[PDB]
Amino acid sequence: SAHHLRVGIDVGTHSVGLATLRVDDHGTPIELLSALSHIHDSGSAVSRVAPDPLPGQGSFRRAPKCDPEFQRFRIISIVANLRISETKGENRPLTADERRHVVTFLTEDSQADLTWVDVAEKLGVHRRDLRGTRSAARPPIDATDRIMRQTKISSLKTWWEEADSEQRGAMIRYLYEDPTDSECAEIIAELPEEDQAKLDSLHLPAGRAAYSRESLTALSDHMLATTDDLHEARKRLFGVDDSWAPPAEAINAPVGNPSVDRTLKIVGRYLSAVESMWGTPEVIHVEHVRDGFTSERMADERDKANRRRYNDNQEAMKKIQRDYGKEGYISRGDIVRLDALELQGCACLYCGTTIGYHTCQLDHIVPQAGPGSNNRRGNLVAVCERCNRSKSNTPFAVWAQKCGIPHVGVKEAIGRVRGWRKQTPNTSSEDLTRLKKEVIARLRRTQEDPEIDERSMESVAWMANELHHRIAAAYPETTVMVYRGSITAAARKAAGIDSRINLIGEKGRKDRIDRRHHAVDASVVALMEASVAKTLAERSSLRGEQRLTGKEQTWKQYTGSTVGAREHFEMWRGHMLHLTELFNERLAEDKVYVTQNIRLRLSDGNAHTVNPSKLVSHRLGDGLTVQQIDRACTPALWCALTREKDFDEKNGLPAREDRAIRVHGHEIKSSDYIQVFSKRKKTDSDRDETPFGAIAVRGGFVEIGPSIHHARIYRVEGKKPVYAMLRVFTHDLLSQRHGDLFSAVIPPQSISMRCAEPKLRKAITTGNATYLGWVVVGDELEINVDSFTKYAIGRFLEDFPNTTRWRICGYDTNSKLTLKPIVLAAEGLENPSSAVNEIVELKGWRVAINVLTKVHPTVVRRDALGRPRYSSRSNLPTSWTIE
Ligand SMILES: [Mg+2]
Ligand SMILES: [Mg+2]
Ligand SMILES: [Mn+2]
Ligand SMILES: [Mn+2]
Ligand SMILES: [Zn+2]
Repeated sequence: SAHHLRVGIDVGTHSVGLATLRVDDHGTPIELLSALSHIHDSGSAVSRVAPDPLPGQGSFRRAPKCDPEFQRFRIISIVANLRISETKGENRPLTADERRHVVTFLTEDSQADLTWVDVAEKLGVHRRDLRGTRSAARPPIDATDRIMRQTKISSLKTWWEEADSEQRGAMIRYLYEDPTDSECAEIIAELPEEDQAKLDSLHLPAGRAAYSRESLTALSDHMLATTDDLHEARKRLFGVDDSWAPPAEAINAPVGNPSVDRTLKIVGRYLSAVESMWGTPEVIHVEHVRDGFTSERMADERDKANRRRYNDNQEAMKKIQRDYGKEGYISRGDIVRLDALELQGCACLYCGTTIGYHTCQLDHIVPQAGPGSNNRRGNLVAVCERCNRSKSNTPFAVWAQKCGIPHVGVKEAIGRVRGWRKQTPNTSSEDLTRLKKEVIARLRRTQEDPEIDERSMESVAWMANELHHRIAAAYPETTVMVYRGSITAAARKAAGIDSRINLIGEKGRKDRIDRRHHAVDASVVALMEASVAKTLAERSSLRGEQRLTGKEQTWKQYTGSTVGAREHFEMWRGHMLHLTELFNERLAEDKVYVTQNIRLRLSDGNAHTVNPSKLVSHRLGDGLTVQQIDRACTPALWCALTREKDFDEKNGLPAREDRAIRVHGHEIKSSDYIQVFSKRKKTDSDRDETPFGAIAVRGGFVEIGPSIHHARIYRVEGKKPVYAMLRVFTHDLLSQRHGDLFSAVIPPQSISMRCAEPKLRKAITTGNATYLGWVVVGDELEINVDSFTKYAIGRFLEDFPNTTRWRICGYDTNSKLTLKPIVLAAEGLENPSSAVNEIVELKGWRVAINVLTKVHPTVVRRDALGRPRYSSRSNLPTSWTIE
């Protein structure tokens, strides 16, 4: 019996923090059931898409959500839920005409950021007269269209700007799944090569719709012509009944985006495990990543762009410092006022009078109901003292209607805004155009911005909505929130717990070095309440205001405007404190896990082509050395050479002129030439060159270096017991793909054996090697590192002692494993050593298998919750100690 389970999921670009919390009836955290960081491991085809499940439509393929027709359908169906109250008792739906005007309005600009107050103003009603508003907290947009207009791919964006609906839809369908039309890729091939290269970085809205384009269009057209919502429209158009409902995609249904997809697998599996183990969660909270899990490369692009941002803003602060002799702290208000003055040409936007840096004041065009204001650049203007004093907390249009001040009006103000020009080198006309559009829009506004609520912190990113949809579908008795990525750091600061967590590192650099911080973030998000989300968002808004004034900030004192709000907030701070207690407790138990999936399937995967290296020819009659023989171009050749009666394990094949072997039927004589793999200049000698992983292909050979599936750990029996390993190449398992990979036979003529340690080869051929168990890259080793005080590793342990948990990152040689610390994140190293940087960041800890096994480390295998797995009935990989 469990009262309340709260699950928290902290989405990252390379990780997913996962936490499960138990709280009492009052919300006090009583037990941290789970806390881990899951690190990511970096026509006869399509359509294989499910058909439309609506009756009569089953011959049509379900449309992807990025299809313009789906975006349109989604907007329309959301608008078809909107209601208008003309009388305090009853609420009527929007008429067809109103619906058309609204949908037109919402699709004018996919890039416009609107609230429902905007829609209420378009409709000609008060905001409070508008109902039926995840339930869309904000108005919908054509996400696909916004993406196409924001892409950095010039030519594509241009083409998309240049019309039209049919062409747009066709192109999206082309880019997403269907190569046809023939119009594309002529349009695509016409595009510059650099852009055509960039094309794979384009991330259309993910998801598969429940219906086909045909049905989407039908339902849309219908809902736009009537007062029916989606339910009714389905009944009337298709005949289905009240109970009819389309299935939703599973959480882990692939969307074609690597990081997103592994995130989805992690989330789905975790939630399954949680519900199975402890029961159905009361709450599932998610902190989305903003921004964003489009890629790691695109994320690094956003990071570089953020560098650019930071530096140019810093340059702005410097400019104010040298231009105005500004002393000390330079507010966002000083910066904005200056920018506005330059833009408005030193004139009040409201009345036109001349202003300067001393005389001008900054105003919010539209006031915001309740605490705080909307602090967007587009809601800020430079104003004279008189206009600002007169306007007060009133919207500009309302104020201007009866201010009776000369040259003050919406028309005059918009006229001024249209006159704005760049005034800066290499500044985008795009951003300026957006800015002018926004300003004019707000100049027309006759209603306040809406008060901040519990949804102000909700993420509006497409993938956030899709994730919400999926989890809520999979857990229909559970409330689901997907917040914006800024909420955990806000929460931690506001509760004052950011320095109380016993994580590795010091409080508190920018980036964190302990990978367990994701588990913290998850725990925190699971604890989030509506009232607290509201309060936090308000505190941020206030902070923005006071930052625009430049004066002393008081927002930290704000913990709610009502009594219940402040009660909730204080209570919550108590809960955060308890959660800190629980987390540190669990950290002491070493039960805040750091996990990573291990790869057990064969590489898909080796189909890619490399430039074939030249094979070297040797006259068979001149004899061969063991090294030359071991690099024979085919295993059958190797067999032929080692089968020879005068073959010597040390001296290879002696020179003979009467030699004759048979390789796959063909006869090879002393005067004939056999081929071997070589990485030496052919003008050199390969008599002593040792064998390396390679396969023969058309025109020579290729190296299968990294392409290793697993390593089998053998104990060569002593005397002096000697541990060794066999790196099994993916190539050597293909024939037995459909079987047990870890028990499949690896013959002596295999390239794997031939590339193994000679001692191990000999041990295996003579039944002197004992199979201990297998490992793969990604596997976790628990190691006693007391005996390692020498070299780079020891110097690393001087700074990070008792670092016992390591991950296999590759096989350095045929006898050396490459390890890196699991709990530590390279992205949080502040001026490290050379040893620390070598172990963590660069080469890693490269350690001989014998040396490593001497301390008897343990291969650790973990389940869906991160817990060590020692036995399994499902024949899943279990943990084992290397003895
Ligand atoms: Mg004002
Ligand atoms: Mg306000
Ligand atoms: Mn986060
Ligand atoms: Mn995180
Ligand atoms: Zn003025």
